Amino acid sequence: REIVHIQAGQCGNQIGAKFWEVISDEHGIDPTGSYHGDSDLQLERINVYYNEATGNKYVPRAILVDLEPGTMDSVRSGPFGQIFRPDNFVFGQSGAGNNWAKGHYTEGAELVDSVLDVVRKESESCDCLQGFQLTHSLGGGTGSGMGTLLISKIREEYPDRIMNTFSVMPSPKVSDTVVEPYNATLSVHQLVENTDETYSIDNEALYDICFRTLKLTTPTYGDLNHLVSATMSGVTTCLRFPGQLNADLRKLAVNMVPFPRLHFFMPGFAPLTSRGSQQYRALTVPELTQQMFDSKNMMAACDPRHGRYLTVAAVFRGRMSMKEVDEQMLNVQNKNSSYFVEWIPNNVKTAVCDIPPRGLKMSATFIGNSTAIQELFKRISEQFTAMFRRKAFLHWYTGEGMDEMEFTEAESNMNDLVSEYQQYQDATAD
Amino acid sequence: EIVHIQAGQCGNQIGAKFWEVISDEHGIDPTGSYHGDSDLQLERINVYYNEATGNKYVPRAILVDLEPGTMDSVRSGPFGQIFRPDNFVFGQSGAGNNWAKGHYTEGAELVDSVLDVVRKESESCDCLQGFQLTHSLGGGTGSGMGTLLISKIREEYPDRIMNTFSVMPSPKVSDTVVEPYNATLSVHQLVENTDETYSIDNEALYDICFRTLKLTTPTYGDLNHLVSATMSGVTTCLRFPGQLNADLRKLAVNMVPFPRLHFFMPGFAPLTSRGSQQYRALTVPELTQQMFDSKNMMAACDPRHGRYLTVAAVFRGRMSMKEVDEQMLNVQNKNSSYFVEWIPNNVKTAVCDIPPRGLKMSATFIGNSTAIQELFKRISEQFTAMFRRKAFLHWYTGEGMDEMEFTEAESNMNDLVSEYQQYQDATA
Amino acid sequence: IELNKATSGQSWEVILKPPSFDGVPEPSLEEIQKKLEAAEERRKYQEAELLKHLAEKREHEREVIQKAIEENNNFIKMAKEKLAQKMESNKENREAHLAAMLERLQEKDKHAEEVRKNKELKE
Amino acid sequence: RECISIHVGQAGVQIGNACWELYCLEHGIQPDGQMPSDDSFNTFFSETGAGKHVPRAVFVDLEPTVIDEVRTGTYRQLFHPEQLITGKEDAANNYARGHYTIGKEIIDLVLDRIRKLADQCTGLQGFLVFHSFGGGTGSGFTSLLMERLSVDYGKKSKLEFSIYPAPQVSTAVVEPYNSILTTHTTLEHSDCAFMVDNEAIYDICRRNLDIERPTYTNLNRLIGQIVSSITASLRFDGALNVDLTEFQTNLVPYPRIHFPLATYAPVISAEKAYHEQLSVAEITNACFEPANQMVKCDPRHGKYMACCLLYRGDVVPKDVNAAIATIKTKRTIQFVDWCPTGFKVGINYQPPTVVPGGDLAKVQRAVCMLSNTTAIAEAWARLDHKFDLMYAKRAFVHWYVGEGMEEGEFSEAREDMAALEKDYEEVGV
Amino acid sequence: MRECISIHVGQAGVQIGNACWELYCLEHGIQPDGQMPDDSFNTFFSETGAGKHVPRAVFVDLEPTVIDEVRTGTYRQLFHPEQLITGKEDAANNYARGHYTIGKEIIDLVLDRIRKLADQCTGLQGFLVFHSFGGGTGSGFTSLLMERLSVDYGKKSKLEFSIYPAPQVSTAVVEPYNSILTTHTTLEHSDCAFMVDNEAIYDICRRNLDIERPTYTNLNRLIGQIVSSITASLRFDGALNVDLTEFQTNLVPYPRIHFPLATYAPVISAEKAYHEQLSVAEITNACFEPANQMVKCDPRHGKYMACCLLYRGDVVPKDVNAAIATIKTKRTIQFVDWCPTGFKVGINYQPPTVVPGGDLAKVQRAVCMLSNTTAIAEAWARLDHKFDLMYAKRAFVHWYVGEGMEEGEFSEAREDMAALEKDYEEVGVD
Ligand SMILES: CC[C@H](C)[C@@H]([C@@H](CC(=O)N1CCC[C@H]1[C@H](OC)[C@@H](C)C(=O)N[C@@H](Cc1ccccc1)C(=O)O)OC)N(C)C(=O)[C@@H](NC(=O)C(C)(C)N)C(C)C
Ligand SMILES: Nc1nc2c(ncn2[C@@H]2O[C@H](COP(=O)(O)OP(=O)(O)OP(=O)(O)O)[C@@H](O)[C@H]2O)c(=O)[nH]1
Ligand SMILES: Nc1nc2c(ncn2[C@@H]2O[C@H](COP(=O)(O)OP(=O)(O)OP(=O)(O)O)[C@@H](O)[C@H]2O)c(=O)[nH]1
Ligand SMILES: COc1cc2c(c(OC)c1OC)-c1ccc(OC)c(=O)cc1[C@@H](NC(C)=O)CC2
Ligand SMILES: Nc1nc2c(ncn2[C@@H]2O[C@H](COP(=O)(O)OP(=O)(O)O)[C@@H](O)[C@H]2O)c(=O)[nH]1
Ligand SMILES: Nc1nc2c(ncn2[C@@H]2O[C@H](COP(=O)(O)OP(=O)(O)O)[C@@H](O)[C@H]2O)c(=O)[nH]1
Ligand SMILES: [Mg+2]
Ligand SMILES: [Mg+2]
Repeated sequence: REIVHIQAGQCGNQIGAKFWEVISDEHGIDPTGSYHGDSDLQLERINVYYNEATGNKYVPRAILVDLEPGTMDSVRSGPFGQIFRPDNFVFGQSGAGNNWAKGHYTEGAELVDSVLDVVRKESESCDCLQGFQLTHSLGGGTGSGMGTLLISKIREEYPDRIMNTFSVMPSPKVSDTVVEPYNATLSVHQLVENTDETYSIDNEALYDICFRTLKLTTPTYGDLNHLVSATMSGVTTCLRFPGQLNADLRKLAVNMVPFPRLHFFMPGFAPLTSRGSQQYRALTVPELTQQMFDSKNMMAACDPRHGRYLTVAAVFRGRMSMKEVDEQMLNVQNKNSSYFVEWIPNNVKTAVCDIPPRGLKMSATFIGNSTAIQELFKRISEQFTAMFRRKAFLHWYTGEGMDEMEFTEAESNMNDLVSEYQQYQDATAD
Repeated sequence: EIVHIQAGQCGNQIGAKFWEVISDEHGIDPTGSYHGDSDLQLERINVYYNEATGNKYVPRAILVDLEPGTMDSVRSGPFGQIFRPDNFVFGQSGAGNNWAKGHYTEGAELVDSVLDVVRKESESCDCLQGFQLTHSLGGGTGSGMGTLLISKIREEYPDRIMNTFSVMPSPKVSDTVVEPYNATLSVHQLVENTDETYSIDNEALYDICFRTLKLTTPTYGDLNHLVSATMSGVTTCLRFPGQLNADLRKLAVNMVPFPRLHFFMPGFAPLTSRGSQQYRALTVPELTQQMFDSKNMMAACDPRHGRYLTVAAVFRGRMSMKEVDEQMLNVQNKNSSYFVEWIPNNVKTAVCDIPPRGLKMSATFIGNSTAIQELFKRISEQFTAMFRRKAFLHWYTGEGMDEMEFTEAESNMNDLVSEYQQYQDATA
Repeated sequence: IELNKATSGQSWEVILKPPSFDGVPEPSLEEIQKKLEAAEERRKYQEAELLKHLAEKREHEREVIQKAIEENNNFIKMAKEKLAQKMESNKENREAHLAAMLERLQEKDKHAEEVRKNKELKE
Repeated sequence: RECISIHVGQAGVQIGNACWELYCLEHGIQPDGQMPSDDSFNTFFSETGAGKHVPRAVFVDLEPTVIDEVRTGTYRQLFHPEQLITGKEDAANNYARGHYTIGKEIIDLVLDRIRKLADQCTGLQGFLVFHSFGGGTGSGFTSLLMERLSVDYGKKSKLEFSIYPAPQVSTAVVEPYNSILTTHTTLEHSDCAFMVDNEAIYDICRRNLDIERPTYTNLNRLIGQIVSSITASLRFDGALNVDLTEFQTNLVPYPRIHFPLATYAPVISAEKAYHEQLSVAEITNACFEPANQMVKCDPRHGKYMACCLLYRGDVVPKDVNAAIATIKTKRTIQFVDWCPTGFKVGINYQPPTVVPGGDLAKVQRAVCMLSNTTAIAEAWARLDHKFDLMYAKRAFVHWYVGEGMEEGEFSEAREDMAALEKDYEEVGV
Repeated sequence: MRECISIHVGQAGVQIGNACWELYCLEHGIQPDGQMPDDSFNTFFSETGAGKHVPRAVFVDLEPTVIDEVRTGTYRQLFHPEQLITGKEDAANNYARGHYTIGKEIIDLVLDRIRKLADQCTGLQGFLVFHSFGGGTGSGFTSLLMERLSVDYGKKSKLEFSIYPAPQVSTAVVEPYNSILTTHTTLEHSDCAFMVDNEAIYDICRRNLDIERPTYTNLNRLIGQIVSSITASLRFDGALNVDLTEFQTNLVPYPRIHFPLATYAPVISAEKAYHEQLSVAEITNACFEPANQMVKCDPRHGKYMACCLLYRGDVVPKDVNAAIATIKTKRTIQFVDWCPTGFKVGINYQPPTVVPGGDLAKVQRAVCMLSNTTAIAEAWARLDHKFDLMYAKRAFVHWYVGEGMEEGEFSEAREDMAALEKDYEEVGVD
């Protein structure tokens, strides 16, 4: 019935702010927090992401967390920044300094109980809370560390509820903080254990989209954060908008996750656009169905053609021929059956929304459990094991109290998931 | 005096058919009062009817059904008003074509209630002859609960003669699969609990309507009509005075030569269609040869297959005894092989110069031929089909019954099948 | 020849050929009261055996309608005694999961306190 | 001097309706009992304070209907309410039911009416029993009645009037069973028995009276008319057969062979062209032809041992012996070695009465004929085989043993019926 | 007298109930308030002091939205608030939840309304359970209720109307589990189960109603025609025939062997006009077209143990027997050497009442043929294979086991089916 969002660190609060900018217009809510839209389907399931207030005002069910008042201030002193309840801004002055230990163990731990004071208040005023939504930076410190600390600490207090995350995997292409594969792997070790599902927003794919496709020479965060939110309104479309289903986080989890460690989804929206560009010609259902299953469209830098889809959930928006949709989806699977597991009967499920997004007559979201997600993890271990070999930068972690073996404990927990993803990839029915 | 119990869907319909057929011959108008042409009717009228002092004639009929469907039909029926409102004993848990439900559980709940009626109804009788039961052998109330009272009554009045009119289940008529299971179980009881039993077969009944009356779509009304005829036709020696001067025990004494071999083969002449078309009188020889031919027997057996132990023949309608007698002695001279030689003068003729309603003649028959073991072979085989693979048995065993009851009841019938054989092959 | 004479009658033997052979030849109340009294025993015995055999069947029903009653009350035992186990076995299993996973967590909440300790140690 | 007539079950009861009908004709008694203007008629009629001559008769039936037809009849004013005995239900064609079952129930009571009948007697000769043979009641109770009358009224006569069964009449399948069991039980208790074959009465009503389908009444009309001829010698003042003990002597030489054959002439109808009435010379040749015989058994091939020619009315002794001599002239009539060849003739001067509103024609001269012939075993031989057939394969037996009887009683009776069939071989040499 | 408590369990179970109950209101001219202007219909409806005819039904669901659509619906008045039961959180397409975790919290209250309806039954016949084969509520809760009622009401008749899953008509990867799971737990508690293959209802709407993309109503309405055609015999008393439970005696040869196959005819759209009408000899032959069956199977290949024809409208014995004659010649209709070659007929007086403003047109003569053929077992194996496929790799199982289920419940349940497969194998032996 209800969802509690949280955002951690720089990226967390940056990608999270944008999600709240997109879904407010998608619901006819103004920067003031008041409703002024036409259709009443915009209010049918509004309870999900919004708290009803006085003066018939809506306020997002979101907590703003960071060990730095930076992004925190730019957001608050920004566009839709007025919309959020100022009390929920749980902002410390430490600064995890791109350190997992600083956020999860040391400086972050000091804050966490203050954050939890707020999550408890938001969960209380819920007819039925279904679960939590986390938007965070996987290479950082508050995002990566404190964010997973917060997970473990929430998963403790509410084991019965869904734990869904939007984790942004770092790329040496986008960020040159050398320690990222340490904070990356350290966070993976935590996700595989305390989240129902995870959307892998890989910063590598994100960049290549803006660079090679969108032809933006010097992509700004704005150009990447736009692709993130476009995917996020997409994946959340059925949770937010009424229709065919019903439309629960647990119903998805149950159907989309066959094995519990493997809940990392490879998102991948079609049609790819440049931040704030006017759309000329829209695409047809074949153009959509086709483009949406392209590696060139995945938000994680993995080739679905190198793997096998355990599950797929494709979400189409706008007004289109479903018989044409069913014609196309069954063309795709029935021609490329080799990429889908024989031992999961009917692994591809398609949902359609008549409400398309801003400036798009038609869009089409992709959520798949392709074993090819191993490529993302593989990468990370090769980056980590390169540094951990020469035991590089380690004193940044140890000096925070952190143990040497905690790294090797995470390195191999990470190394297991890859063999585990491979195991099911090679696995056959016969 | 006779007490007439009518059990089940079939038994109540069959019984009501006779209970209007006789009233026509006895002048008892649909409301209950005498109006007849002569007092030869009223002479032997205390046999079936009673007085509401006076006069209003009430039948000595007891109505029984585990469901109220069939009871409300009779109640509404043309001659419905004629019955005593305190003689309809009916439940709500409709037996549902289950001997076990009718015989045990459900019917056993209502048994005692019905016996109170017979107890009371036997009080008005100066000296009762016995009881008469009309019932079906395929269903629940009639097949099961019927056999139940038959035992209960045999206990309450041990010396009182047990008479039944039993329609036999056929694979042609009625689609209830269980039927051989109800029949076998009820034959078992009738073999030990009745003094005489009239074996009427729906196989034989459907075929008379079809092959003979030419009736292309035989309805129950057409089937039941042939039965009602044989019912009043065999009860002419009771209902109608003359040189006979006969009773239920006298009939049984002279008919049943060995206890268990008491199953009767009813017959008729002429085979008239329901309604259509009256007219065209029948000659004396015409009336005898018809009646004695397998194409005129309500029991589905060939008499030329067995051997007649004892025979009855009530000729109704205006005729001359020299004509009648001559043709009977003509028959025993011809069919010498099919009549038991070691039972001297075993073929009894009864006459009555009163024809039944409409037709101006009649010739009801009651053979006691060993051929009837073909009627029992039919059932026993139909049973053994389902039983060897124990199919639909759960329906029964779920009512508290054991597999052993079926084992025994079948075995007890095979003993009767074999017993009938002992005399079919018997030579003095 | 003559035999006798009367008012409204007369009689007279009339011989024809006399015999060739001169010479000619070559109930108790108690026993009826006993033989009758005996016949009634016989009649009253086989009719008493009938009564016995009928009263035997009267128990067969009293036994049959019982099987049906017992069969159902044991069915309702069997079913209720299944739910009792199933719901409890599940309550056992499910709660034993939630508590094992809160210990994994409890322990991985301790790892944190000893790190905040290993940091203080170094200082 | 007196005579009590007992009627057991339907046959004898119905036949005894015709008896006391003819008696009240020949005696001029009204169906009320009162009669206006030799005294021997009183051997059968006990006068009351109202001067009404109540018959010395006792009617018994195990079922109502039949005796109730008298209590309805013109002659209901004749008998007292006590003398007509009617139980609840008949023996249902069963000997064993009649005897041990319903017999026990009614015995004492029946003998009580007999006692009360015999209390008013100045020298009661015996009893004249009327019954069937194969009947439920006319076998079961009759043999039981003889059994206790022989004890209670010992050394006192019994004149059995029995109706032998025939398929030509209303017949029942068990009949030969009842017929043998009864004969064996009545055997030592009967002093003299008059067997009457129903088939013989049948054709006599057909060939002479011209009734192809004769009513029980029509058949009885003759039976009673031949019966009145046997009893004319008793109710009137005739010399021959004055006492019951005369038949027992005159006819019964060997005690066991006590079944005299009966013959009657003339066999005459009223609805036929009137002519010259029969004379003594005619009726003698008529009495010697079995076309008038009461039991169908050829005497021409059967040794005799007794004879009585009982004439009635306008008959004279010269013409009697004028006919007697002429019959020994042509016919040689075979007699046993131990017996004298001859007849004890007798004319009762009183006239032969016929029924007003009946078939029978008024004849001035008539003649009965009581004759003991070994040929009467040709009637038992018939019944013995029918009994032998059924019992051999044991058909119907279960009905009798269910009534309290034993299987022994069946064999017992036939073993003795064989003894009797041999006593006719031992005598008929 | 002859009372009948109908029970509707979640989404499929409830929605189907609304097509059923709307029809009955038409069949016996009942208005959506309960009033109306042969009282044998009172076996399903209960007349009140006001004369309002309230159904002998219970609408049960673990989430509110479905039952809410009845409380707000056209016939909001038609039922008691008590007889429309709703949990807050659904079973999340999971049996284990519906049966235990979630269902436990309602079960007790649910049985109370059943008992508070059982009182007004002067002489009850038994129950009519309508459910989904693959829903969390549809499967889990149904077996818990089937289990509980068999304690509560002992050996009373429980007659299921189970919706077999088809991929075309929604579905969810886990469904074969929820399918096999319930089948097992309910097998003892069922008296007679009327299987409905969602594909066969789809395939008909496609072929005969001509609908390219059927709405749930399009199918539910078609299904409700088949269901009323079954329960016609009970809501009416026709001299002509109409005699159910008696069919059940021939249909069910053994206790486990309780699944009859339905074959409704004629399914004709409101677009013919010229074709009208069809003789009895046409519709009798229609019943033997695999294309017309409720469950997709081949009884032209498999043996028979029953055949019962449920005629209605304009049916007169003469031709029924001529129709019956022609088929008994055709050597496809092959029975077992223990089961007679008889056809249990039953003609109704009332004509097939059609839904005003519907898809199907008014017919003179409607038929439905219940039959106990070994070709039904195909439905089991079809589902048992899909089960075995995911179950081998133990795919999705964790969600079940996480709710309290033993790994063995899944093995036990499969063996029972394999036994049932062997039971249909054994019976079809001569
Ligand atoms: C490919 C790597 C980056 C994506 C990118 C970008 C950083 C960025 O977007 N940054 C660095 C903080 C500010 C932000 C950007 O300025 C351009 C503002 C307008 C923005 O996107 N604002 C966001 C909000 C925001 C989000 C996240 C962080 C800060 C601000 C908005 O309004 O949408 O340009 C500097 N580039 C090319 C770089 O940072 C540089 N190259 C690199 O990254 C190397 C050398 C490979 N490490 C230089 C070539 C400049
Ligand atoms: N001649 C003659 N024979 C009769 C008469 N009534 C019956 N019979 C014969 O009697 C035999 C049967 O015996 P019934 O005396 O009639 O029977 P029952 O059982 O003694 O008498 P119920 O008490 O009426 O049952 C048959 O041979 C009949 O033909 C009659 O009036 N005259
Ligand atoms: N025939 C038919 N099938 C339906 C309908 N609604 C759902 N289904 C089927 O039901 C199955 C899914 O189960 P549901 O009954 O919808 O789920 P539930 O758990 O019972 O209900 P909720 O959890 O409350 O949503 C699928 O196989 C669907 O095809 C309907 O109206 N008609
Ligand atoms: C109450 O109805 C009847 C009762 C009886 C008989 C009978 O058939 C004529 C009846 O009519 C059906 C009867 C039957 C069979 C006999 O032998 C087979 C017999 O010897 C004798 C008879 C009957 N006796 C006569 C003289 O017909 C007595 C019993
Ligand atoms: N997609 C995206 N990546 C970002 C953004 N801001 C920072 N990052 C990424 O976040 C990671 C560093 O984490 P950061 O959010 O700065 O740290 P924190 O303040 O300790 O949570 C790097 O991998 C950056 O590429 C943003 O707005 N969008
Ligand atoms: N002749 C005839 N047979 C009938 C009638 N009704 C049903 N039957 C037969 O009765 C048998 C089934 O018993 P039934 O009377 O219906 O059941 P009950 O109500 O439980 O006694 C079958 O063999 C049917 O053929 C009827 O009125 N007449
Ligand atoms: Mg008698
Ligand atoms: Mg569900």
